[PDB]
Amino acid sequence: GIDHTSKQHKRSGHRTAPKSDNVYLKLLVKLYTFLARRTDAPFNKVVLKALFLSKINRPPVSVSRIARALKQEGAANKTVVVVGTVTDDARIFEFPKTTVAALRFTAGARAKIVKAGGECITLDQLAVRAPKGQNTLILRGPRNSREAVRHFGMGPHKGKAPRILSTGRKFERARGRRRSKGFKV
Amino acid sequence: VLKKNPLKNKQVLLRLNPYAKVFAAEKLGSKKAEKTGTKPAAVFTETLKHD
RNA sequence: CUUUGCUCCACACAAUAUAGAUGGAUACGAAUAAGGCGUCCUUGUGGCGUCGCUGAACCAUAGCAGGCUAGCAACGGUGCACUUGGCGGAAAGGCCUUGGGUGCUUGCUGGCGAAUUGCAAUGUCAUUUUGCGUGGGGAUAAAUCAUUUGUAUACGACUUAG
RNA sequence: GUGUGGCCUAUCGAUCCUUUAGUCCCUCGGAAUUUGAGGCUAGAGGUGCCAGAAAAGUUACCACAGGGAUAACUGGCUUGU
RNA sequence: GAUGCCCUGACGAGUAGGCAGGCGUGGAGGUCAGUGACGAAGCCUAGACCGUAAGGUCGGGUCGAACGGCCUCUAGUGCAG
RNA sequence: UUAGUGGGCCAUUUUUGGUAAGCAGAACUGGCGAUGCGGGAUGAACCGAACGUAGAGUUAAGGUGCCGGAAUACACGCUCAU
RNA sequence: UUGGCGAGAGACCGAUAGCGAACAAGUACAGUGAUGGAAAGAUGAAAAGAACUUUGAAAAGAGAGUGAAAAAGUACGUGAAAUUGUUGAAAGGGAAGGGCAUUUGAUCAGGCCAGCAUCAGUUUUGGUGGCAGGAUAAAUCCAUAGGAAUGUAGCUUGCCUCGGUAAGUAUUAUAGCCUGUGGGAAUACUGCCAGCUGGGACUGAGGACUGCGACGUAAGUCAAGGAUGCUGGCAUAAUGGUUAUAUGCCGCCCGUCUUGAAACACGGACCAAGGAGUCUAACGUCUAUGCGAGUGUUUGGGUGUAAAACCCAUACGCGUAAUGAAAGUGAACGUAGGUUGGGGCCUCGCAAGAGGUGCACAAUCGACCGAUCCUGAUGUCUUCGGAUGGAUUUGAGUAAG
Ligand SMILES: C[C@@H]1C[C@@H]([C@H](O)CC2CC(=O)NC(=O)C2)C(=O)[C@@H](C)C1
Ligand SMILES: [K+]
Ligand SMILES: [K+]
Ligand SMILES: [K+]
Ligand SMILES: [K+]
Ligand SMILES: [K+]
Ligand SMILES: [K+]
Ligand SMILES: [K+]
Ligand SMILES: [K+]
Ligand SMILES: [K+]
Ligand SMILES: [K+]
Ligand SMILES: [K+]
Ligand SMILES: [K+]
Ligand SMILES: [K+]
Ligand SMILES: [K+]
Ligand SMILES: [K+]
Ligand SMILES: [K+]
Ligand SMILES: [Mg+2]
Ligand SMILES: [Mg+2]
Ligand SMILES: [Mg+2]
Ligand SMILES: [Mg+2]
Ligand SMILES: [Mg+2]
Ligand SMILES: [Mg+2]
Ligand SMILES: [Mg+2]
Ligand SMILES: [Mg+2]
Ligand SMILES: [Mg+2]
Ligand SMILES: [Mg+2]
Ligand SMILES: [Mg+2]
Ligand SMILES: [Mg+2]
Ligand SMILES: [Mg+2]
Ligand SMILES: [Mg+2]
Ligand SMILES: [Mg+2]
Ligand SMILES: [Mg+2]
Ligand SMILES: [Mg+2]
Ligand SMILES: [Mg+2]
Ligand SMILES: [Mg+2]
Ligand SMILES: [Mg+2]
Ligand SMILES: [Mg+2]
Ligand SMILES: [Mg+2]
Ligand SMILES: [Mg+2]
Ligand SMILES: [Mg+2]
Ligand SMILES: [Mg+2]
Ligand SMILES: [Mg+2]
Ligand SMILES: [Mg+2]
Ligand SMILES: [Mg+2]
Ligand SMILES: [Mg+2]
Ligand SMILES: [Mg+2]
Ligand SMILES: [Mg+2]
Ligand SMILES: [Mg+2]
Repeated sequence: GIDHTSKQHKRSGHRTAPKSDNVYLKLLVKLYTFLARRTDAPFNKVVLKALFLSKINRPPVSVSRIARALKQEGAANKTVVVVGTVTDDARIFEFPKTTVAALRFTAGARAKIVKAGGECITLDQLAVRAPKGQNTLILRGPRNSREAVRHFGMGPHKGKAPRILSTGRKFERARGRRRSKGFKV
Repeated sequence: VLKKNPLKNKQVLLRLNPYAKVFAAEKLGSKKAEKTGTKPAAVFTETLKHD
């Protein structure tokens, strides 16, 4: 016998591979597993872990978010890398030049980047240009902006959204939501 | 692949501890202490034997 | 009294299968704050001596698993078969004894043999039970059913008779 | 300075409905005015089974689902009596 | 065969329950130009082999017309009550 | 994010009711329930110890006349019970 | 459009299924009646459905024959299990069955079984050597001072089986002892050795090299990152498997509810076959996939090799805006803010670090939009308008989707 301080046979609880059966994503993972092992660059370890993430943990990155990032001081000529999809945003007018590396470009995003003189590249083309992540800038989309997150942690006084199909005057605005009808929240 | 005990395997003893060759040669496990002629005080003995 | 059936003995030849051979189960009785053995005599609940302190004994024990031979010394030891007389009924089935015969003798001294089972392999040696075939002896019935009885009885059983 | 009831520790009440106070404000959806009705904010009318059904018995004529979660024997622990 | 190969260290009880990887059945798409009247399927078999196991495979007997492996799809898919 | 559960029961110590209970009710911990294994002849809960499949060694608790593996061990006393 | 008539189909069921009904089935049968309502498919290609002989009163048997086969005979494809007969094998003192192990018998598939030496790993049991400590063991022993009694010699009395002694006395004498003090050792006990050797048992994982060492002047060698060498017998039921039995020890009956089941709690005589988390509408989390500020071809139209596949306009749904009961109003002071953290990147450093930039995300202070409560400008259908500025108030909000 052994007085176990921890739980035995506990899996790490991190993905160690994409759950996806996309062949081409599996090739990207074969590449970045190689570079992460054989270089010392922190970048490659990060990009490798990002290729494992589920769709909800790879939120899209608009081109306005890329544009905002290149306004950072000393950042205008960095390769922006998005381990995921770059979407268009018609809320910006002037987009800078720049090279963006990503898994996917929407048709509109690829148009807007190219029209400004830029270049959209795959993550394997990034590997050859920047094997040690040289001169890159990793961007992540916003995670906590999903509709589902509005509803997490629902409870008295917590200020979260109820799970509700129909909204209006008659749907969950009475006893419990105002002092005049029993009490508020 | 196989833990050898220094305390049995003489080769492994020497690997871990180069002084073991010296220690054995000079027989430091059986060192004679130098004779001294110290005697306890009366008081020490008188209390030792006291009823 | 004819499948020559039964039995005993001797001898083969098969099988059988072992509650577990592997030098020897080697005989007083009684006491234990007492005895054993020897010895002596007034024979005793005797005198004297001696022993124990475990069988760690005693006996046996050498030889091709024990061969083939030649002598010496004793006339002893021992095996086998056969005889003589006796004792043993607790479950005697054994103990002892006479006599001659025939082997063996490591009591002592010789000669010849042994190999190759290859550097070990239980390396086979005992003891049951039964069959079967040879030769030699020996013996020459019952019970049951059916019938019958009523001292017996549910049926078996029992008790009778032929 | 003290004072948003009682020196402190108990002394009390949702939704729906009604009703009052307040704003004299929003609505009556073809367009107006005036009544009426409806809303918004704060109270009261009460649920004492007090997180709040609107509620009398009998069955030996009895029924069903179950219960050894539970009585009416024995047995067991206990031994007051 | 990188879902591979390999090195190192630690650990292993389990009802209710959770999750994972597998085994088996009817039927569907694909494939093996798969097996088969020179014997398919089924059944019997103190004969053999593989797998921790679900199970799989082979021989012998019986028999007479169909049936399997693999990649997938799908369910009226596994019994001791 | 979702399952099961929402009858518990026992031991040591603290503890209430009760003459008491293998009774009723609390406290802290450990257990049984859900758990085999060695020991306590036997036994849910006690003692030891928690379990992949094997080999060797050593031990726990409990034992060593015989049943039964292991001293009819050693040592000082006590005890004879119709 | 679960009826009628006529068609075509199916990832549907395959005779306990599928309609109750594959068949002379709404039949046979039950009930006064309304009603209730089964079971039951398969010889063979072909009846070629067994002439004839023989036993028997006959049914039938035995032959003969037909047939590819009667191991297809109408009691008819295959022909399981429960349960049964016969034969063979085996065991059996108040159940049987099971586990671990081996003996014995039977049976069966594809190098097998051992011995010694030298090593390594783990361990068990002996022999023996050197040291350390302590009151530098204590003792014994030797020397010396003092002492007494369970008083040795001597002596004195009394007994005198005539040395047996009884009592005095005497402190080493013809025995000895005790205590103290000196002296020199030894031994025990405890501990240490990178001291040396003998015996026994279990293991031999790994599979080119690579390491750390040791020994040697080197060359090399080695017991140093896991067993080799030498030898024998057998080559098959010999080892081993299986199986039955025997023997030692152990082993209550499963399923279930329960704090607690072997229970004197419930279900279960046996066997086959059937037999229980499904489909749908709308949803939550999570995951995959497509496209992405959008997205969704399938109501319908076009087309077709025809329920498929292919193509498509307008809408509509959800999303891209909230808030308020409502009338309504409706999201940048700023580099879409500040502060603290923050992966990664950039610069400088052999590196440690130092500095810069900091996405996601977390905490916090602000700002923006709507509600509520205040404030109430210029104006003016003089009661409308509602600027500006506020507030321990509030929202399922904004703040590069
Ligand atoms: C006794 C009287 C009436 C009572 C109340 O309206 C009774 C209602 C409650 C409800 O929600 N639904 C009903 O159908 C009955 C109330 O409020 C009291 C103060 C005054
Ligand atoms: K363990
Ligand atoms: K109540
Ligand atoms: K009633
Ligand atoms: K009493
Ligand atoms: K197929
Ligand atoms: K719960
Ligand atoms: K619950
Ligand atoms: K336990
Ligand atoms: K026990
Ligand atoms: K222990
Ligand atoms: K006994
Ligand atoms: K039917
Ligand atoms: K047939
Ligand atoms: K056997
Ligand atoms: K039950
Ligand atoms: K009952
Ligand atoms: Mg109107
Ligand atoms: Mg209540
Ligand atoms: Mg009860
Ligand atoms: Mg487990
Ligand atoms: Mg089906
Ligand atoms: Mg066949
Ligand atoms: Mg069988
Ligand atoms: Mg046919
Ligand atoms: Mg089913
Ligand atoms: Mg069944
Ligand atoms: Mg069951
Ligand atoms: Mg629940
Ligand atoms: Mg409750
Ligand atoms: Mg309950
Ligand atoms: Mg109780
Ligand atoms: Mg339970
Ligand atoms: Mg007891
Ligand atoms: Mg014993
Ligand atoms: Mg039917
Ligand atoms: Mg046939
Ligand atoms: Mg048939
Ligand atoms: Mg049968
Ligand atoms: Mg060794
Ligand atoms: Mg064997
Ligand atoms: Mg038993
Ligand atoms: Mg109960
Ligand atoms: Mg039970
Ligand atoms: Mg009982
Ligand atoms: Mg019941
Ligand atoms: Mg029953
Ligand atoms: Mg039944
Ligand atoms: Mg079935």
